[PDB]
Order: sequence, then structure tokens, then C-alpha cells
Amino acid sequence: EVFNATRFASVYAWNRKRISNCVADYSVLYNSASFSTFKCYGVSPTKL
Amino acid sequence: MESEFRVYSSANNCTFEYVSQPFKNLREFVF
Ligand SMILES: *[C@@H]1O[C@H](CO)[C@@H](O)[C@H](O)[C@H]1NC(C)=O
Repeated sequence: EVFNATRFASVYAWNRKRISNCVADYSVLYNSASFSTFKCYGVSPTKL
Repeated sequence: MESEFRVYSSANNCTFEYVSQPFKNLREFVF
């Protein structure tokens, strides 16, 4: 629901959100396989 | 008629919220 909102935040007013009592469902953001931007310098995708 | 109001409460951070379901019996609490 957060990722599929109708209105996107502006550049001057960046919207910052804090997450509590939730889990990192990485597979949902990983099943599309659209990770074109893979400039993950300094980290590894296996130590997650 | 209204008595469930709130005063101030600027709520700067309030990043933790545990909204959850909760002769008289003696209510004993240990905090
Ligand atoms: C809580 O987070 C908000 C985010 O805008 C911040 O402005 C505020 O200073 C924080 N308060 C704390 C750390 O208690």
C-alpha cells in the first residue's frame, strides 16, 4: 500500500517514514527481477 | 458532553505505538 500510493512526494519536501513492528519481505521486491540498478558497492546480496 | 479530549501533545516523535485490545476486584499491578 505504501509503494502503490496515488501521490508521490516532492523533491524539496522529502517524506521520511519510520517502520516498527514489521518484517523485511525482500522476496516481494526481488521477484520482479527488475533490479537494474545493482550499484551495491560495499555490500553483498547473500549476507542479507 | 465531550470529555475525551486531549491537551497539547505536540507528538514530536511518537514512533512506538502499541494500540491493542485490553467490592470490585482488587487490581494489582507491578511495573
Ligand atoms: C522523532 O522523529 C522526528 C521526525 O521528524 C524528529 O523531528 C524528532 O526530533 C524525533 N524525536 C525524537 C528523536 O525523540
